[PDB]
Amino acid sequence: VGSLNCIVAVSQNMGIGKNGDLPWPPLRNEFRYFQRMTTTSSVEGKQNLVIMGKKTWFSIPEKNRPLKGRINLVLSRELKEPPQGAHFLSRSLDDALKLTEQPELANKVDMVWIVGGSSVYKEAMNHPGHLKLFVTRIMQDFESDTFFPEIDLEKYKLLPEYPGVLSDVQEEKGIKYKFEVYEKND
Ligand SMILES: NC(=O)C1=CN([C@@H]2O[C@H](COP(=O)(O)OP(=O)(O)OC[C@H]3O[C@@H](n4cnc5c(N)ncnc54)[C@H](OP(=O)(O)O)[C@@H]3O)[C@@H](O)[C@H]2O)C=CC1
Ligand SMILES: CCc1nc(N)nc(N)c1OCCCOc1ccc(-c2c(N)nc(N)nc2CC)cc1
Repeated sequence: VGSLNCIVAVSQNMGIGKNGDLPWPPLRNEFRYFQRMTTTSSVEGKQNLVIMGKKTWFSIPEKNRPLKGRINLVLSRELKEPPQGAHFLSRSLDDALKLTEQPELANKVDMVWIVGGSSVYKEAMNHPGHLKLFVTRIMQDFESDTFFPEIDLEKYKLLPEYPGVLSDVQEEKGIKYKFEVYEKND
């Protein structure tokens, strides 16, 4: 099993969600970036795994789930089996990370990508170890009911460049945004 990473898009006011959807109008190319980064494995014969909370799973349009070309794992303590279309269900983040190391998935899983929401991000971000955050900075305020946790810059270093990640300002639907990659190792 390869690297552990979080990926998020976030507004200036740290918003990630509103009413079970994104706070901003759909950004097609941002979604294409998310798909590209999470799907692409750097190892032959292997697949990346995505971990998400229950509400995140149901926020994804049915036509886009499961997230194609990746193993889809949902976190829930209420569910008794994986949701329709999903591949796996775990009851904690630790339990999910162990499952990747079982004979089942040990040699099929390359990268692990936590794709939301807040509580999964928080726990991952504050757990000791090697972790990268792929953060899309939406450069406006958007009314939100769900927020990204604090990035501690004492631990997380913003990388000055990263292969496959554009460094200039993007714009869709009159909304500017930029891609960032952070790395910690503790
Ligand atoms: N902008 C972005 O990049 C992203 C935005 N979003 C948006 O964020 C919102 C969804 O996020 P959020 O509200 O934080 O909800 P989550 O997706 O984190 O779902 C919360 C539920 O998942 C389960 N859960 C979460 N963590 C764990 C855990 N560690 N172990 C076991 N179960 C867990 C619980 O289900 P149970 O109660 O069944 O135990 C919990 O009620 C939506 O508005 C969505 O559109 C989501 C992802 C990314
Ligand atoms: C892509 C957002 C996103 N971006 C980044 N950098 N990280 C994430 N974790 C993330 O979250 C993925 C989990 C949410 O996934 C989706 C799927 C599709 C859509 C949708 C949608 N709900 N409605 C439309 N019309 N289009 C799209 C594609 C635009 C929104 C969110």
